[PDB]
Amino acid sequence: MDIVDGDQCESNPCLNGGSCKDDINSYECWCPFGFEGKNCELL
Ligand SMILES: *[C@@H]1O[C@H](CO)[C@@H](O)[C@H](O[C@H]2OC[C@@H](O)[C@H](O[C@H]3OC[C@@H](O)[C@H](O)[C@H]3O)[C@H]2O)[C@H]1O
Ligand SMILES: [Ca+2]
Ligand SMILES: [Ca+2]
Repeated sequence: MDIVDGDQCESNPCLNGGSCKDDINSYECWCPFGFEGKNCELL
């Protein structure tokens, strides 16, 4: 039996060609050129 934090990136929360890196109980988005915001939502 194990405890797993889970992959919070499996829902693809990073938008607009952004890249998702899983973290602990969270994720970070690496945004492409021309996009910003926590989910790369902002032009
Ligand atoms: C999968 O996709 C949905 C929308 O399509 C996201 O909202 C889900 O992320 C949510 O659920 C898991 C939480 O870990 C996540 O919030 C944490 O990670 C991002 C940080 O910006 C935030 O401060 C932190 O609480 C939440 O956004 C995603 O799993
Ligand atoms: Ca995780
Ligand atoms: Ca889009």
